[PDB]
Amino acid sequence: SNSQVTVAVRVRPFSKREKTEKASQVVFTNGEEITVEHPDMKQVYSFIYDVSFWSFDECHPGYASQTTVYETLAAPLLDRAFEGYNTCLFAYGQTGSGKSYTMMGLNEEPGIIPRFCEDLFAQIAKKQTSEVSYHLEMSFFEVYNEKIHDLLVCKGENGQRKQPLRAREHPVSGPYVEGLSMNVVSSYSDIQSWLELGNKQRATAATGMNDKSSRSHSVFTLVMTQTKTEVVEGEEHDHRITSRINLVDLAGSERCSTAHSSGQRLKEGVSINKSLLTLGKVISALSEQANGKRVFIPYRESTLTWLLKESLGGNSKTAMIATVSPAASNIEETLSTLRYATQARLIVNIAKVNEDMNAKL
Amino acid sequence: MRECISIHVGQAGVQIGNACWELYCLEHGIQPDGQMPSDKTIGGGDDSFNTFFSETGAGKHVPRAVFVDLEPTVIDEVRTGTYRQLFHPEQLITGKEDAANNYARGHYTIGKEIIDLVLDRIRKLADQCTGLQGFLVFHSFGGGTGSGFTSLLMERLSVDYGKKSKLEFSIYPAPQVSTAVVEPYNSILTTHTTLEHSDCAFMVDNEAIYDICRRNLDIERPTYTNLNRLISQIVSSITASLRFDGALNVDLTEFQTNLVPYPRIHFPLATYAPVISAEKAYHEQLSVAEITNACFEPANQMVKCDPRHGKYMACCLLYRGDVVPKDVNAAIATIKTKRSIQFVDWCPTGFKVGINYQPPTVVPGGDLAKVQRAVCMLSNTTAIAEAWARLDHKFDLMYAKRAFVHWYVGEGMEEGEFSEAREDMAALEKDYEEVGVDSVE
Amino acid sequence: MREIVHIQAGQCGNQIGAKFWEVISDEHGIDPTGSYHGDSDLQLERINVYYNEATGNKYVPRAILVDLEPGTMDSVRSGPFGQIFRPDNFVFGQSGAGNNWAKGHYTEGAELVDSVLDVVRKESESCDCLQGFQLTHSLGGGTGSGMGTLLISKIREEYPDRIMNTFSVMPSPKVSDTVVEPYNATLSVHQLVENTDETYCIDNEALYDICFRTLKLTTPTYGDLNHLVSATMSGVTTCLRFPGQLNADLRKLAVNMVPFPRLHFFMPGFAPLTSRGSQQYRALTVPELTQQMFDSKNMMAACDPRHGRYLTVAAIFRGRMSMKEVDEQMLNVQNKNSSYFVEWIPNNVKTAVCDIPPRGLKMSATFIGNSTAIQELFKRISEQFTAMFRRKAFLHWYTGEGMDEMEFTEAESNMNDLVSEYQQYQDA
Ligand SMILES: CC(=O)O[C@H]1C(=O)[C@@]2(C)[C@H]([C@H](OC(=O)c3ccccc3)[C@]3(O)C[C@H](OC(=O)[C@H](O)[C@@H](NC(=O)c4ccccc4)c4ccccc4)C(C)=C1C3(C)C)[C@]1(OC(C)=O)CO[C@@H]1C[C@@H]2O
Ligand SMILES: Nc1nc2c(ncn2[C@@H]2O[C@H](COP(=O)(O)OP(=O)(O)OP(=O)(O)O)[C@@H](O)[C@H]2O)c(=O)[nH]1
Ligand SMILES: Nc1nc2c(ncn2[C@@H]2O[C@H](COP(=O)(O)OP(=O)(O)O)[C@@H](O)[C@H]2O)c(=O)[nH]1
Ligand SMILES: Nc1ncnc2c1ncn2[C@@H]1O[C@H](COP(=O)(O)OP(=O)(O)O)[C@@H](O)[C@H]1O
Ligand SMILES: [Mg+2]
Repeated sequence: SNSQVTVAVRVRPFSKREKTEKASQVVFTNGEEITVEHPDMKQVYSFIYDVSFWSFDECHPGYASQTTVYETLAAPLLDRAFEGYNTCLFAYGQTGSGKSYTMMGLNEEPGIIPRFCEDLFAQIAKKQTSEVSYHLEMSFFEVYNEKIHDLLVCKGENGQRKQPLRAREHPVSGPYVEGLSMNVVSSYSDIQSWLELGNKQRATAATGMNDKSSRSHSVFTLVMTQTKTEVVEGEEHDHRITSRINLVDLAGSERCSTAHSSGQRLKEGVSINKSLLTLGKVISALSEQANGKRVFIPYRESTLTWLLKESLGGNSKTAMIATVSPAASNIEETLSTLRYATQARLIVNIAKVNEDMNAKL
Repeated sequence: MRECISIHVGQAGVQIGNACWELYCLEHGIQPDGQMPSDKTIGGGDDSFNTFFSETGAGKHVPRAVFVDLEPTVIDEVRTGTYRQLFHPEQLITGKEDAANNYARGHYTIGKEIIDLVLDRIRKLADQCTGLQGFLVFHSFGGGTGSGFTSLLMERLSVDYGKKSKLEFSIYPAPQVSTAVVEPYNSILTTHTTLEHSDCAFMVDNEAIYDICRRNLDIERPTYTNLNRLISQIVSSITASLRFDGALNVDLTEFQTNLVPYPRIHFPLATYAPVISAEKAYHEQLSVAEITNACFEPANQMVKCDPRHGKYMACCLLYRGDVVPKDVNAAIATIKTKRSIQFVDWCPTGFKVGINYQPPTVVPGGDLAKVQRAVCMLSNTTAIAEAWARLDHKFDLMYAKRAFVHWYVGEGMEEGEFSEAREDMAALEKDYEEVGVDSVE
Repeated sequence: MREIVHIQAGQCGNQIGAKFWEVISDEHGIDPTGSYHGDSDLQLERINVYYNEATGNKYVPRAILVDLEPGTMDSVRSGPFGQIFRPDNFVFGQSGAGNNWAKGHYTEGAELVDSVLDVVRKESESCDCLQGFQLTHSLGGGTGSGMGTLLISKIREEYPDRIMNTFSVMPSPKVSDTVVEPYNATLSVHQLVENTDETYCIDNEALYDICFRTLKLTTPTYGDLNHLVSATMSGVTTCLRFPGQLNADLRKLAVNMVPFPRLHFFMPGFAPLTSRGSQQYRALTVPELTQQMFDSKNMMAACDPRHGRYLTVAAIFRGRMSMKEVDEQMLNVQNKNSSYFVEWIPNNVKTAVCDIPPRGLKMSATFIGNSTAIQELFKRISEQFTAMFRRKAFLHWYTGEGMDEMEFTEAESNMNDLVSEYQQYQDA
């Protein structure tokens, strides 16, 4: 009755725009270990993560392409979703590190999401018999200044409208959102339409980084219902099974302070960073909850956690991936991620006190 | 000319500066209303010197200082005390709200909209100065204003002015005592920037001055006014070479030259001769040798840091009053004979010396006494590593639980700007461990 | 300058605030005509933390009163310090809640919170730089919980960056003056811990013990209990109104005493309290106060601290005293009673000093302390509440005004999780 986290990373290769400027590499790897050495050569930070995807050079062994990321991270979530467990995956990286090529991909080189979804539908159409049935609903909502909004709804023919969606704690099924749409999906051609209808209504803005910078966390839920139980003295199911998958896109930890932000752009970096802090606290609590230490897991300080009390915790399986850049111009942007994902310390200098000895009659 | 600018930040800053400018106005025969009857009688002399007090035409005298707190209750006590008529009315009460004992406000969300006026006033004071310069920032760690505003001002003065001397005479936190609980985070975050943009930061520790006050002057129930006068005497001993005459003068550049070997080890300590009360002003010769022995005697250091557990890398000694240099030399050799005072192999020279013929002064309402001579020592030692690591541990106990962060992310500070500073102090804890190693072939 | 509003709700708030103003007016030297007759210029350098100004050198408070149904409206008006209050700010309604959180949150309070928020805005926008807001309401009752929490939930939406400081009278363990205390208190705490920065949990049995044991008073009425709560209210802001050697403010307390946000339920206290005869044998120094602050009985919150650990402590002082004596005594406390404090913080006490004391004393103090002991209170309710919820005792009155069981369960599982968040740190 344990859990896992399985933090990982992804070092992109140079873009041509950054490869013609002869930008200096600042990120090397030694198999599992990763390191970051400045161009000044006075300090060297070295980190260790459970997984390391090295996508710099096609010649290097241990090359972690898109399919490698799939088979290494996303398929166990698929398995536990079949085994009646809920799953939650996270994607992080500040703007320019290419989260999108890791999650979604390109129409010639896919990402995680569509591979995951097509393996889903193939496994369904394989196990689909007369006895068993599989039913899928989805949803795609966001978080913005700790307020909840739905991206899937078509906006009313109206002015600027902040939505009345608020949370509620059912005593048994757990937390949920009051009034959230739940549309049904059969083949991926539909889910792509729904996601692309969603993203356009997302909260974004321009900054010193780029015109395209997200400013609102995104949660994409897939609820999968298995119906196999059937009664022998009469047509009735003694029970069904429900699994909640939750793939999540995070905002970048803006340093509002160095961006000379002011106003509504300063009221976001204060909320974003708060949610990220609560998320880090929660995951560092879970990693200890796997080691038998009884502690508290503050799912309440942030909506992004409160909606996920059931998924992140219990007989479930979280997951993460973090995109970085190896350029020596995005160093402070990058190392933060490497220091934000320091949740792979599970056997690092634990003490010991045991008193039970030689129990007998 | 030979002129300085004195900046103060926070309640600690103003409460040091009030004593400092009291002392300065007392030394030059100045009254609180800027005027001089002393020059009106003498009819000559530069006594109200142009180094600190500028001069208008009506005989008045105007300080070369401002101070800001974002906390009006202090400055408005200057605008209603004995010294309301001296200063320029531009004491920056921008204190529509405090900086909440955090660094994020002082550095970015409540320092914005204030700093520009301070830069304008600093330019106005610099243009009045036709020569030497140097900023004396009197600020405080832990506190939010004295940290944030100091950082935001020093990173801008390293931009606009650059190649000048900048010296921070700040209050280190005590390891046991403290009047706060968010002290270490703010201290570390200040260090992260003031290791770069400053040139030499003299530190003090209020617990040390408490022990010095009860042990020597026989004062059981002090107040901060009894401490800030000792600190003003420290500063006066620093600046007598610039204001007044003497055999060997030490300009501000020499302090940052001779005591800062490497650019990152510029956090020295300071002390004085406060074994000197009025009743014990008698019963004691107060020579030069005795004081040079006392300045290295622990329990008289103004920072609780046992140096015998470490080493000295440089020292400067600034004497006031009647001193004959052969006594100074006998005293220095008496220390170099001793073995409980370790020096590094690469600084056998060791000491700088400065002498000034003017003795100290005696504030009415003072716990000290009248002396024909007095001393100020300024040393750079490795032992302050032990003074950093404590604040390096407290942090690491608390940040592991991520306490006290939500107030600081509430005002733009990232989660990851902490670890970027903690590792900087980890480096500075190494660059005090490699400097104290003896060379080998 | 920094400025405060004072919302004042219920049969406890509308009685506390009169006593609070009859205390501050004596501090700033104001008489019930609003005029000034003081002797020190310091009283009017910083009077604007609370009072506004009228034409003829009168001063009028920024007091808002919300449910002064005529029994209390008249009780304040037909009183000594009732003339000064702004009549347009004496808001009221009719057909009160009747010890019902719903009738004060959903149905009647919803009709009136607009008119109240209008006065709030009209008073705020006159201020130069708002620092925060106050409130003094009863829990367990209907209006002080309902309307207070409603106004909080709306004010923090309009004015999120600013402070909101609710000084609340929580229920007593033994002698309950209302049988619907648990439902209302739970439903209010569900809305306070989310939408508040700091609140100071007063309880009446502790004040009765304080007035019978320490002051040796044989006829303690409610006005004498309020006479204490007001001293605390004033001792919290002496650093903001008057000067000192090390100033402070509400934001500093809310920063240093709220390590995590949900752990902002506090235990106040105030020294030196003594009998009228036994003042001839007590030395008035700092260690006497510091002893009388960390005692288990000066606690206004009815929670023995020694059963748990103090996460954080704040001590405000008033008078011409030292700073070394303060720090030394607080370090001695941090070092002797180490188990009663926390280890993952090395310093758990801060200080603030004002150099201008109270009108009749030489040197006083005020104590704030966050402890793991206060969970006891929210444990009691969580034992009183659920037993009433299973068999649905007082439930129909709360459904009949537009609610459901779900909300109540939310409130229960936001209290118990917080009790767990406290109990996490008291073992070792
Ligand atoms: C000879 C003498 O010193 O009279 C004292 C007195 O005897 C004592 C007992 C006073 C007295 O306090 C009480 O009698 C009392 C009754 C019920 C509940 C609480 C107190 C005193 O009434 C209370 C009053 O204290 C104050 O006035 C403070 O300023 C207090 N304000 C008021 O009490 C007040 C009440 C109504 C109208 C105007 C002012 C205060 C202090 C700080 C912040 C807010 C308020 C004082 C000095 C005394 C008397 C008058 C006997 C004490 O008062 C306080 C609150 O500390 C009780 O213990 C102190 C110690 C004083 O010695
Ligand atoms: N030496 C000395 N230190 C003081 C004095 N007054 C306050 N301090 C120091 O100030 C620190 C408290 O924070 P401050 O530096 O005062 O911060 P502030 O001036 O109030 O400005 P804010 O942080 O915005 O509130 C403590 O560590 C004290 O040691 C003083 O008179 N003399
Ligand atoms: N300290 C104090 N508490 C009071 C006073 N009057 C009422 N209370 C408390 O307030 C509670 C009743 O709340 P009440 O104001 O009648 O409910 P409401 O009218 O709906 O706001 C009781 O538990 C009392 O202990 C008072 O004058 N002083
Ligand atoms: N493994 C990879 N190989 C090649 N290019 C990559 C890889 N990962 C990311 N990229 C590049 O990064 C770009 C995406 O960055 P972008 O998605 O705009 O950043 P963000 O994900 O922060 O929005 C893509 O155009 C892609 O070419
Ligand atoms: Mg301050």
